[PDB]
Amino acid sequence: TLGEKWKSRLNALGKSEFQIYKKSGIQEVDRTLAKEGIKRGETDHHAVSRGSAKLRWFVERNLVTPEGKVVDLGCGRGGWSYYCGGLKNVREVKGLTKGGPGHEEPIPMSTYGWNLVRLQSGVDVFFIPPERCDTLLCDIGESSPNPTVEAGRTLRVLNLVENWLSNNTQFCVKVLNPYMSSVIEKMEALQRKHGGALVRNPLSRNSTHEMYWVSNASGNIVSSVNMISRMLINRFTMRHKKATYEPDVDLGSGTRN
Ligand SMILES: Nc1nc2c(ncn2[C@@H]2O[C@H](COP(=O)(O)OP(=O)(O)OP(=O)(O)OC[C@H]3O[C@@H](n4cnc5c(N)ncnc54)[C@H](O)[C@@H]3O)[C@@H](O)[C@H]2O)c(=O)[nH]1
Ligand SMILES: Nc1ncnc2c1ncn2[C@@H]1O[C@H](CSCC[C@H](N)C(=O)O)[C@@H](O)[C@H]1O
Repeated sequence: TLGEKWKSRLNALGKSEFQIYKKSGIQEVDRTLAKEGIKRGETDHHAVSRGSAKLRWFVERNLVTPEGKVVDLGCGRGGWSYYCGGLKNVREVKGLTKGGPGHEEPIPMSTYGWNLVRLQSGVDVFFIPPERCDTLLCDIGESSPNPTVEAGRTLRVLNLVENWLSNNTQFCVKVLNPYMSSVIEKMEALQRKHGGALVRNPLSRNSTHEMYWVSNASGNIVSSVNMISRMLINRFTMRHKKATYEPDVDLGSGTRN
């Protein structure tokens, strides 16, 4: 596959060359003031991570429409959860994450709809019984310099979320490594069963081939993955290039009824 060629070439990059490549021609969120505020103890207004902006991209394009009971698998600090908490048709958000030493803890916030949002750490999501939900979010996948390792990890995530999906559930699931043959095969089957397609978020860094399986989209799996491999290869050739920034999400404040 093209992605394997990309991955091989990425792994051959020198340290400085890699850091440069990672950010070339990508989108970034202006996070400085929000982070400074969070550290100050401020709980209104702020996204807890750059993950809120990342989910906003899919949502404002209608590729996923969170509504009702939202489950957020691998919530971390709660960026996706808090974001979803403020959305018109959302009634409940449950976010679950590892946390603990070495991993990001949920951050208590008072952004708009926070009372709708419950976050628990100390949770391995692979061992919890699926619950009924109207939207399933998952942002899980640990990168590896070996794409076969990433394939194994992606398949586990895919079989994970397959257990939480019913007939007309909204969804946005990170596909850590969408280009490996075993993952293509699984995604093809999952698309027959549940529709949606793989979409590339321009806030993703060049060092990752991640695409997101979103419910409200169409597209041949192979072609959509290949298009991104090509793009990522093309980006090796950019010289003295850097990210373009955008303002952060304002998540407001106060409770919802
Ligand atoms: N040529 C390079 N490639 C790198 C480097 N760091 C990461 N990568 C590649 O990007 C991929 C995404 O990296 P990400 O930004 O998600 O960082 P992670 O730490 O989660 O990736 P891991 O694969 O878990 O790597 C862990 C660490 O291992 C080191 N690493 C990983 N791959 C390399 C390579 N190839 N060469 C030198 N050093 C490497 C580097 O310090 C990483 O921080 C990764 O799988 C590698 O294929 C790097 O420093 N040089
Ligand atoms: N098996 C597992 N169970 C629960 N959490 C997991 C997990 N494997 C990885 N994770 C967690 O999932 C998180 C993904 S971080 C995702 C960012 C988040 N969407 C945001 O907006 O802030 C990581 O913090 C990691 O610790």
